[PDB]
Amino acid sequence: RERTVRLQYGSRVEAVYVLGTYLWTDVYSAAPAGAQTFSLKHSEHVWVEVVRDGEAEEVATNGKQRWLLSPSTTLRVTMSQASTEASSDKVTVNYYDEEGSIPIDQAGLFLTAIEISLDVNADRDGVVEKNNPKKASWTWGPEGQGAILLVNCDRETPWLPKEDCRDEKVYSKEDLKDMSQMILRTKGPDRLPAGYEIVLYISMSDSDKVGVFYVENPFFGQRYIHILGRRKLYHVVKYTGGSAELLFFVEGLCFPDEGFSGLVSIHVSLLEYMAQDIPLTPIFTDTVIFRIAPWIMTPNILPPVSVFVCCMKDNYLFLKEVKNLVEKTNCELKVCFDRWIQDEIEFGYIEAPHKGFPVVLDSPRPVKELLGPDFGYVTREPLFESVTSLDSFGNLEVSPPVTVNGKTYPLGRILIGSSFPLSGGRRMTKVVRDFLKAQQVQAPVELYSDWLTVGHVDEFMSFVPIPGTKKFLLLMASTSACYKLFREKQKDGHGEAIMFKGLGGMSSKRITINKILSNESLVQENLYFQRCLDWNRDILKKELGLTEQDIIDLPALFKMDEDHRARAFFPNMVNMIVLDKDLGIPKPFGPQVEEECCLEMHVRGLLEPLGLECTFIDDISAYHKFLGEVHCGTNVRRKPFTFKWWHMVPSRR
Amino acid sequence: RERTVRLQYGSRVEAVYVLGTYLWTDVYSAAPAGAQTFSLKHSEHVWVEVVRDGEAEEVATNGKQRWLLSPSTTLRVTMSQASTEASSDKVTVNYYDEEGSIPIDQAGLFLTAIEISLDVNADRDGVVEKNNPKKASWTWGPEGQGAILLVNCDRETPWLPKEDCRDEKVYSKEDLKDMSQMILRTKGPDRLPAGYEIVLYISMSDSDKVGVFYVENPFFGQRYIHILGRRKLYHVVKYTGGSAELLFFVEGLCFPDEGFSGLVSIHVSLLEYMAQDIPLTPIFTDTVIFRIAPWIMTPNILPPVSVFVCCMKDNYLFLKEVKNLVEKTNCELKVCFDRWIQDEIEFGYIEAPHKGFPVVLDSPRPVKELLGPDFGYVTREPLFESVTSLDSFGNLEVSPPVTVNGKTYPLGRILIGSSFPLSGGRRMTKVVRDFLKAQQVQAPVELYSDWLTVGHVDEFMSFVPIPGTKKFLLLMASTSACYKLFREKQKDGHGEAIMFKGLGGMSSKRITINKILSNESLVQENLYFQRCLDWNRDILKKELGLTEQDIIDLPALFKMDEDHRARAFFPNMVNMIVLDKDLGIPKPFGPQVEEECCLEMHVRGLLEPLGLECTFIDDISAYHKFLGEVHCGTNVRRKPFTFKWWHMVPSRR
Ligand SMILES: [Ca+2]
Ligand SMILES: [Ca+2]
Ligand SMILES: [Ca+2]
Ligand SMILES: [Ca+2]
Ligand SMILES: [Ca+2]
Ligand SMILES: [Ca+2]
Ligand SMILES: [Ca+2]
Ligand SMILES: [Ca+2]
Ligand SMILES: [Ca+2]
Ligand SMILES: [Ca+2]
Repeated sequence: RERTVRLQYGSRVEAVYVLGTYLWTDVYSAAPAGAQTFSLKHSEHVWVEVVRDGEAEEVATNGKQRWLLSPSTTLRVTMSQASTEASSDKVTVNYYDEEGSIPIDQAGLFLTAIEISLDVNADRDGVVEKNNPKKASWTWGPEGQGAILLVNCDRETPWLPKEDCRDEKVYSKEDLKDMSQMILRTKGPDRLPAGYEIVLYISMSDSDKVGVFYVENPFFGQRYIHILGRRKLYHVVKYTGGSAELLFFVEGLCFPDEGFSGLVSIHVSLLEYMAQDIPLTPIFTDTVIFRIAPWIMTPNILPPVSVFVCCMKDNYLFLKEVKNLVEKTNCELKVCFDRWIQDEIEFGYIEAPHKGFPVVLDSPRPVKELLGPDFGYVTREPLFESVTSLDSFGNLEVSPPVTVNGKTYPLGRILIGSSFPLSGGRRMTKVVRDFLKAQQVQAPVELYSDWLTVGHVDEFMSFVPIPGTKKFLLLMASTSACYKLFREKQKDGHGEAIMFKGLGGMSSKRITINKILSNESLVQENLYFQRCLDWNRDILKKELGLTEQDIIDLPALFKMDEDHRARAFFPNMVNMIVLDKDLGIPKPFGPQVEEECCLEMHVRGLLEPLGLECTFIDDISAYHKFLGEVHCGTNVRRKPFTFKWWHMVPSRR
Repeated sequence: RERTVRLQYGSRVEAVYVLGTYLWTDVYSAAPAGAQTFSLKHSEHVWVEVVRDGEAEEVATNGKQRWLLSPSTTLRVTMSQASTEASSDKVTVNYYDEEGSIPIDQAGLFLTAIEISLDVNADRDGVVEKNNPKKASWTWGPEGQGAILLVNCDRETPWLPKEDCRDEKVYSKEDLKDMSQMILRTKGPDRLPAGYEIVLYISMSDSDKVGVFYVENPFFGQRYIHILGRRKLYHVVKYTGGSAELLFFVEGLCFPDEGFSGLVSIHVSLLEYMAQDIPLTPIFTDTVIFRIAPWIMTPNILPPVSVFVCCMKDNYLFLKEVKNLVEKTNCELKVCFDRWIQDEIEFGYIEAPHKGFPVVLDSPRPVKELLGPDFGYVTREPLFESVTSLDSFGNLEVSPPVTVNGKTYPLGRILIGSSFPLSGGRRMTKVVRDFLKAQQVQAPVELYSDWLTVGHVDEFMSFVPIPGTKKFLLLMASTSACYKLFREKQKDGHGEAIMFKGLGGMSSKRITINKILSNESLVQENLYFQRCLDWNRDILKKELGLTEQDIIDLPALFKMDEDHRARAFFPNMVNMIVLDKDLGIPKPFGPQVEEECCLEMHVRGLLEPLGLECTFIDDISAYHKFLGEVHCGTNVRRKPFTFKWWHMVPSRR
């Protein structure tokens, strides 16, 4: 960076020189009228070139050399080391007229060199390198560069209800571990010359996206000063001489969203005092950029950590069977004593090179009771648009990593259910959709859920890993598979086999395979629902790059309501608890053949050959009947992907 | 694209097949209970594969071959040509049980194949190619692809005041020439099968960004039907059999802006009727994308077309000298009988492969009187923020094409004046700044103008081409050059030479070189203004990739007001009319030495050796005095860049 500093006619110029720049210096304007030639002297640590019409020539500390005065003959002035108290750094120019070799005038430039660098960890290793030349840019990918910031959305101490970033204060040094480091490094003499100050600042726009703290250690203990952030746009830095560092800690306050890309900037400037009533002149400015880390969902293929379960205290079979299942694994079971754990919350995570933690997304209106140390919270509330069943998080899921026609999605793709574009049907609120899209690294896909009364993708589809491989299966509800199976059992002499055996509230109904197969309107409804499933099958195959070999169909059956929307006839087996090879599967209560449920045996026959272990879990017996509704919920918290989100290269927006 | 179509148990399935897709067909669900094997027949133009667990085998039209019935044994069905009236396209499956070789049941699939393609000119040659595989994407650069749309902002007929895009109507066939073509191409039999329709549609969001028209030729003359746009989100297409094309014309309604990237989409779907009260199922969907062309500024290096001039009818010297200047060139002179032509308007342009026209940007509040055929209009009005002098377009300029540290800016970079970040000073309104940034291809740079009372970049800087080369110069106002010159003339014995000779309203002042040089406070003010100029010099060198060899300094002088802001002491020569080698330069009225203005002679000495021809133009004599204000204005309308904006690759936003 070249900077203009002119000698001044009949006076001496004093200037601060910032290392990493160089000066071009006009000596002509300061020459007396009628002066012919000039010479120069300079000190040891100042390098001086005389530049004539672009041609540069190095000059000694004291020579006698003279050059013709011309507007096109100038100096280039460079310094490679900061000034100390022992320094006198200067360039002096002598002027001469045509008569005589004694100078008729002198103009000079007295310099104080300092180093100023605002440094961050741009190379993403967790340590703050000195002046990364890429620190002012942010690039995606394995070779990409630039610093990363976490939204500090967890809560360090329980005393306050709100997340850490909702205020301007830091109470606890544990909070600093969530924050990115930024160091202002300087080198120079005991003080800045008269008329200069160093100032850190941010734009008004970024002031609700960040906060920046400095740690002081006064007499009675450590304290945390908020120097940039909400309603503080600048901070005058206290300068210390010699080689010095000021350590700052930076927190993000906001996730990327509609209208906010996630990028924020922080600046430091050296300012020069001109006079009262006149603005200070930025002499030098250094900038760093941060990208705020996106919220990321976890697919069923990722290792389970904790199984969260909600049910009534007296549903004993459910609790017993869920505990049994989890005991086969290394997971924690967490129980709360009705679908809210599935519908109101989605467990995501955030990650930066220095730290990461799980973060809950809260569905639009006691889930804020999950907020705690290294467990974060985020929510979006529609300001205008009304919430529908499609805003519930049974309608929010995510695929395993996929490659679709050469395009890699290393974090998978978010899936949310919707209605056809021209249908006038339900759709998840724009505010939530906009939020998921803005995270960018999960590239969301809309499926068709609005044929279902509740309207959730988890009613019809799920993913499971294939044990001992890197692969996975798509599981789809299928009415055609159910009808095929029941027609086979009927042919085999089982048509009088009864559904829902043991649910006392259903006994008067006596539902049999025969009764199901002879219900003509139910057949037509389910043919239509199969068309709805197949439409989804096609979009999943297209957008996930799946073939028929990647899909397994589980028998399912639905009843139609007055809106021509589907609800489960028997419990939907596809929405299941997936812990690696072990699957909690809702107990279907299907027709008994030889004292085994034919739906259970059929499902085992599909899954077991692949090394999957099935446990059927009964949530409905405590209610004595099944009306299409589920009274329990589970949500599995999983380990984050090994792949770092910042190594992705998302498509241009 | 693979699509799911199942045979139906005990019934025949009729389906439309869209060319470019293929069907995967379940034959198992339709088999009677207890059936063992199946065989198949198919017609001539239907290709059928039996796929067993992923392994595909082609099958004859009539063979006797039988396969085991399995859920994993399916059909793949493909057609390569559209159905005609002579077609019977079908696949029939026979089922058999273990006893006997006579079929016990039959299921079949009757197909009608059609071609549906929504086509645009994605390869940007002006003609609409058939089904460009990249038509649904938009990519920048020489190898980039996707269709381009103009904002149709001009006005075809004078009868209505507003721009063409402000309504839903097309009056004149000339209007269609501004529009991009889109063709829906189809092939098929006399009619679509029962229950199907084809529909064009757009999102609610895009509905204020586009309009789409169809030309009908009824009995009494050509008419224009608006089929998509404001308050019309879909249009049911009238289907014609055989090979058919429907030609549509697409207009943009809005420039890229804050919150609108410029990309819009149009879809066509084949929809299937299910039953009353149930939404129609999209069977097939095809999409095209358009990018709306940005508004682009023209730098002084581009060929002049028309010189627009505003002044009073009696300023005779001005008109005479401007006419003289323009007569040296091929330009039109257009005169309107006070700075509004410079301050209220900026002449830009828009371009698409099929057409381009100039477009005026109107500064925030009779410039709408420029609206006409192939002369467009656009404006931005702050909803809240107050307008200041910095919103005037003397504060809006653009550089010649530059390369800055390996990064090419083939259209140049927009330059607008501002104040220092921490100053609390004036800044151009956000709405206009956001608009310029959103055009993206001119990558705007803010300079420091707020040290000037009026606050415009054109007060201190301009660009000129260097004749006979591809290069250009930056011209900067310089107070140091003026002081050097005056001090030389004083030494030469000219100190009593007077400014403003011949302006009768200034005669009582008797301003001399001596009087100027001995005014101590004026010297200090101008040293400070030179620091303001030099700060700008440094930013221009950095952001335009310029060296000292690219810059010429023109003598200038300012007076300071109560706000510590500068106004011209004598007319600012840097703001000049540039027509290639010929320069209209405001007459400075400087000190006369040997009956020539020493400022004029000095400027000629700088410019003339480069092949530039200087004409000094006097706008102030008609006013008898100079107070720092200019009473005339000029704006030059230029030819667009040869480089196509779509060949640029702007940085990721
Ligand atoms: Ca590092
Ligand atoms: Ca806090
Ligand atoms: Ca925290
Ligand atoms: Ca924490
Ligand atoms: Ca979910
Ligand atoms: Ca073309
Ligand atoms: Ca119109
Ligand atoms: Ca038009
Ligand atoms: Ca036109
Ligand atoms: Ca302008």
